[PDB]
Amino acid sequence: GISRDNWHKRRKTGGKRKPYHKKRKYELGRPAANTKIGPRRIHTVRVRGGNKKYRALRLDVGNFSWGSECCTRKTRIIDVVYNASNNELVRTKTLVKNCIVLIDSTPYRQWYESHYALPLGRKKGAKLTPEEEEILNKKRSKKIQKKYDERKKNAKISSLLEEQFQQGKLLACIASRPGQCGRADGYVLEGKELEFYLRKIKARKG
Amino acid sequence: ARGPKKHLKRVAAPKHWMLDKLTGVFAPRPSTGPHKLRECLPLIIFLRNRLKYALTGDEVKKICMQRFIKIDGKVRTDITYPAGFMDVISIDKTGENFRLIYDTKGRFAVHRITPEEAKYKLCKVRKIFVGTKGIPHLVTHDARTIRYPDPLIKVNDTIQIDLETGKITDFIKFDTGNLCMVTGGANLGRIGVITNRERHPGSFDVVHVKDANGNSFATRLSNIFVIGKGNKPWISLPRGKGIRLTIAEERDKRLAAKQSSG
Amino acid sequence: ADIQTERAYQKQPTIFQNKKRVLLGETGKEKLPRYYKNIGLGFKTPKEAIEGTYIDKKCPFTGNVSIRGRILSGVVTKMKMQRTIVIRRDYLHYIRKYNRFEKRHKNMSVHLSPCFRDVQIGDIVTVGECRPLSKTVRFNVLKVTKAAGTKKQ
RNA sequence: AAUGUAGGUAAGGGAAGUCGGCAAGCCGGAUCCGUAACUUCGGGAUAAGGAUUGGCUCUAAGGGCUGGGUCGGUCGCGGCC
RNA sequence: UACCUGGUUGAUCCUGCCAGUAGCAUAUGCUUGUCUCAAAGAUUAAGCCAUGCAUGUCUAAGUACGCACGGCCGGUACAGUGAAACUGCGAAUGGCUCAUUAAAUCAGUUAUGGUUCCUUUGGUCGCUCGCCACUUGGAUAACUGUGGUAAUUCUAGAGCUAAUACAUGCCGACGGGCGCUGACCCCCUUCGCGGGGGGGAUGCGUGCAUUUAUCAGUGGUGACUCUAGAUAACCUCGGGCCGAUCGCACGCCCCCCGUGGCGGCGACGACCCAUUCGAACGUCUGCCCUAUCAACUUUCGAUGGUAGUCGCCGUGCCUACCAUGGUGACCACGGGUGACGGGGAAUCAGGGUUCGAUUCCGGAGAGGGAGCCUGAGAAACGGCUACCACAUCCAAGGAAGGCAGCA
RNA sequence: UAGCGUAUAUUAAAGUUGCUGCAGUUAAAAAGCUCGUAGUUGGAUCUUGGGAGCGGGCGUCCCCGCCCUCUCGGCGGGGCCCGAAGCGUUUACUUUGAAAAAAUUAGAGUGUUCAAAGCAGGCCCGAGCCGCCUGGAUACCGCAGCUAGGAAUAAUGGAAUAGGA
RNA sequence: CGCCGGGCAGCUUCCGGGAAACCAAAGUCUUUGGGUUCCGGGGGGAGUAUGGUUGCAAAGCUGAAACUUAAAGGAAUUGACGG
RNA sequence: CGUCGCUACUACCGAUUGGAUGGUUUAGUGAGGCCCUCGGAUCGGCCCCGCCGGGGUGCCCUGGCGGAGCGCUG
Ligand SMILES: [Mg+2]
Ligand SMILES: [Mg+2]
Ligand SMILES: [Mg+2]
Ligand SMILES: [Mg+2]
Ligand SMILES: [Mg+2]
Ligand SMILES: [Mg+2]
Ligand SMILES: [Mg+2]
Ligand SMILES: [Mg+2]
Ligand SMILES: [Mg+2]
Ligand SMILES: [Mg+2]
Ligand SMILES: [Mg+2]
Ligand SMILES: [Mg+2]
Ligand SMILES: [Mg+2]
Ligand SMILES: [Mg+2]
Ligand SMILES: [Mg+2]
Ligand SMILES: [Mg+2]
Ligand SMILES: [Mg+2]
Ligand SMILES: [Mg+2]
Ligand SMILES: [Mg+2]
Ligand SMILES: [Mg+2]
Repeated sequence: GISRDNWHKRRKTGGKRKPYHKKRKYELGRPAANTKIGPRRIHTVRVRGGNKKYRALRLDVGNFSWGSECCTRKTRIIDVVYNASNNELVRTKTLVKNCIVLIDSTPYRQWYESHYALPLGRKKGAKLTPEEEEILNKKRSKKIQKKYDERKKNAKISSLLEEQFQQGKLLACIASRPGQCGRADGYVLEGKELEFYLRKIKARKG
Repeated sequence: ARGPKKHLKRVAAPKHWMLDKLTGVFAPRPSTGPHKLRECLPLIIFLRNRLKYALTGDEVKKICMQRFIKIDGKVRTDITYPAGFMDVISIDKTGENFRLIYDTKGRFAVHRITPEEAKYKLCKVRKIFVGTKGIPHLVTHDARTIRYPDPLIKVNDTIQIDLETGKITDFIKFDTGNLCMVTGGANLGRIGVITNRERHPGSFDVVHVKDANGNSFATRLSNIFVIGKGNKPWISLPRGKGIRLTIAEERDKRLAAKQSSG
Repeated sequence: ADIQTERAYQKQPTIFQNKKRVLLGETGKEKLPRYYKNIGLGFKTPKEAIEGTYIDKKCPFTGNVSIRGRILSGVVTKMKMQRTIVIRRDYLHYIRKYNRFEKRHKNMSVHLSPCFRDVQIGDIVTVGECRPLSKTVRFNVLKVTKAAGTKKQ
């Protein structure tokens, strides 16, 4: 089948190599997983040594870590916005190891209010009062308020992440390899990497 | 081949097994175990060619299946079990104990030991790693691993494993001036004292060893088993005290023995 | 030039860049920490590798490669490839029948880190074996010595 | 209607018709490959031979114009150093 | 034993070849009394094969309601011997041959800090707080019966019956501890505020394996982005572990009592770690003849970079975007080989020249190619699928092939 | 001589492939001549002599002793000592050591009835030996790779716009 | 009339070599190694066939095999013969 | 010594857009396996629930025919 051998290639000098054996099993290849976005679909394949590999054919959720805030949440992937290897992968919305995607910012927002007690992503407020009124006040005691206003001082978020939270979608880079582990873990883009990828997307379109 | 080999040709067997050429085509092919097949002594040839307790493989199979052969304090029924270096072979029905030690010519000799000495065993630690929950471990020259060792024990030192418990009672550091034994190569079977250790980063360390008679040799670090605290061995040495003597002073010893016996 | 000359973002995987810019940190300017390691065997990591900005995943000092195996030497022949050069090793092959030698050579493609900038044709490079970096590359330049130069007229 | 003049089509065969492939038919544009003998070395050569070609939705590449100021130390919300 | 002799001339010194001479290694001819070893369809045809055999396997310790035998000791789940069959393991070793193969195989050296690993051996298996457990559900073999085809180690329908097969799934440890969240309370500088700490009800996660991201720096390397810690979370319905298993003698506690709780020796089993057998791809150096083969490689990967895909893993292995490289008179590239490579064999002053199909190691192949299931391990051929060439039976509807295994 | 002849491949003879080790006026043979790149080969020169008791006997022989530096000398503060760091170049070379499968080759031992072989075997036994002593060596294994001594020979470099120690 | 150096040579010599003719190089060679280039391997077929390449052409360079043959050759000696 | 004539043998050139047998390949067609996206011949569970039933007491603990809930599912 698909072979991963080295003896089908030309020599470094450019000469043609002649195979001294037919294709062996251990030097095989398998078709690409081509992980798309959709309801979960994972196929188990048996690999060398009897071990197991997960072809994620379709994925919709993944575990992404903020990093700066050390907040790691299982969120939902919306779509793929950029891919360094191929633009066709972006067009087909294929999830690969290094493609950057749009993920839901809802769990990170909720953790931000539950940990810092600051609005994030809200425009004018007074829209979810039966829940956010509890979290703004908490009618808490002196020691708890001392902890919270101790944590208020370093509650600064970059304007880029703030705009993304206003839009409701963060953009994050995958780190795992779907089609090998069957999942789409990753990390939220922030800082100079975020600026670089934003400029790349803007140059691509707009 | 399409998989692992499970045959061993008679002429391709290890030289120290002392097998001949005309008995047959195949060799015991020892099963997998604590020691590599190159430096192991399978029980079939130990009980057929060394002790002559059995004349054939079927007879040694009967001896093993009657559950008299005890290796390291445990009954082993495998006909081709790889014994290996300094594992105690205990036979209680006839009441003798064997310690498997190389002779001066790099071959496993028939060394008989007392039961109170057979109760223990020396091991050479091969690696030390910390595992989960921060638990130190210790893997010896056998396949034997143990937990919670003395933190002073480092790599390629010697430990005193007493049988029936598997625990450590004492240990010898790998230090200059300690009695050792060469477990591979040309100098196999030579007892001497660690005199020097030169280390080559990215390669094999070379240790220089002098015996009792003053003959100095050297070998790679992986071939050294520390056997004594300074100069007293912790075990009983075989005949010749592991002193390799040349053919010139072997021939006249043979002549003197013949003259005495005649 | 700038280090972001690729479609992807070039960074060292070990260093975390986004260390929570807050009021206690006077921004700016806080220099980005660099990842480097000593490779052992007596080789010293160059100061350019210490305080450079280049990103090279195949650099022996600032990359994910471990030097193990054979340490050998060669003479630089061409520098026409990206981040890698070809070197020539000259040796004498013994021919028993005539009791004489035979002048032979082999060309090796080795990876050259950006930490070595003053590299010219004819310089003597000590290289060390690593894992296969490409189809024909298995060695990294660890040390560079000039060929009776160190001065330009 | 015949016969004609001009234009088409025709199963199966494929020049057996005829002085003779006359006439008709086949091929044909462009792109990508690939091209022999011979030769006055220029050619032969579009040799020969092969593949592709629509519609729709996109993606990349190939350019041109301006402006890049560190500022009220100030008055010709503007100007000279 | 570092060796020569005849032949050009009328005759002589030479050059020079022819011929002689000795060994071994194939065949052949003639001859052949004894005895000990011993090669043996390699050379041509890796050409074609009738027939027969060459891989099967059960201990007390997975499943016996076959009468196929049999102790019954006779009112009892199962005495025992056990066919068949399910399950498990093996069948990837061995054996044969040398067609392919010219930096390829292979030899020595070194690495895998770039990988997988059945089995053996040794660790680990109450670390996890979460109306069956004195034991859960269904099916299927073997077996009875009804058949079909000319045929096969072909099988269908119907009816039963098991599990260490296939599934499902608790209790116990288990009291809690730890980390967040914190109702509120208390001791507090007390003072009109701030207070510095103690407790804490209610909630959320806790173990190993996996996949991410982050922090710090118990042991180890020459050198980890090592190992081990800590935090945030994930943990894939063709979805990890956290035992619904089997024998051997049988014994201890009885307060509560009187039917329960306990116990030893094993076997099987496991996620993971280590070890063993290895395997796979790599590093350096080394191969015969040929220039009437001097320039090759590169659209269709050639050399390198970046990011991925795939693979057990490192890598143009493949894809996308870039760069224009890479190899050669130190013989590239191409061609030939009556080339498997090596350990070795013949010959023997020294140096060499030839031979290694051939019993040991490594490789490759099973008529030629190609593609796969299973399994730890096969691109297996005494496994399957298809095509080509041969070729068997046929009732012409189909069915079955692979001796470069032993004969 | 129970073997011998013949054919063929190959080896020695063949110093008729010549590295050792052939020839090239006339026997076969040096290009018509010169330049010239790869290749091959390249002049001389840098430490010699003087010392002490062991000493191929100062026995004016000479086993031979030689009359690198700096760092905790492991017997923050002793002379009772010898370990951590580097080499005032890099190599070739030479010697040593390691690691180099077995069989085969050479070769040790062993009366296979001798030998080719094989890896065995031998001592007593008065009969009770309710058994004793051994062997299964060693050498070679090219080239390449590793280690430690030596520094003649050969290559290679250090300070010249001093950008030197 | 001499001396020196580089040349064209000559005479002579038991330096030595060589099969000898002869050669102060054709010597310093079994007492075999200063460095290096080209090139021969019995006589024919044959410098032929074919391929390549150069040339306007004539031709030049590179360059086989089948087959055939026991000698072909070199230097010297004696004789015979010589328009 | 060479031409010419006769007889053998060996090669060479040569129209025949000669012939045969191998090998490597372009292009076209393309079996089969594997992967993906569908597909759904069948086989089971829940909702059974036209009903007799029912016991802590028309309010079922269910011991079965039976329609089929004409759905949810594997
Ligand atoms: Mg027609
Ligand atoms: Mg037609
Ligand atoms: Mg006609
Ligand atoms: Mg006609
Ligand atoms: Mg016409
Ligand atoms: Mg034409
Ligand atoms: Mg189209
Ligand atoms: Mg298995
Ligand atoms: Mg062959
Ligand atoms: Mg062979
Ligand atoms: Mg073999
Ligand atoms: Mg095969
Ligand atoms: Mg096959
Ligand atoms: Mg010969
Ligand atoms: Mg000659
Ligand atoms: Mg001549
Ligand atoms: Mg030159
Ligand atoms: Mg010189
Ligand atoms: Mg010369
Ligand atoms: Mg000739």
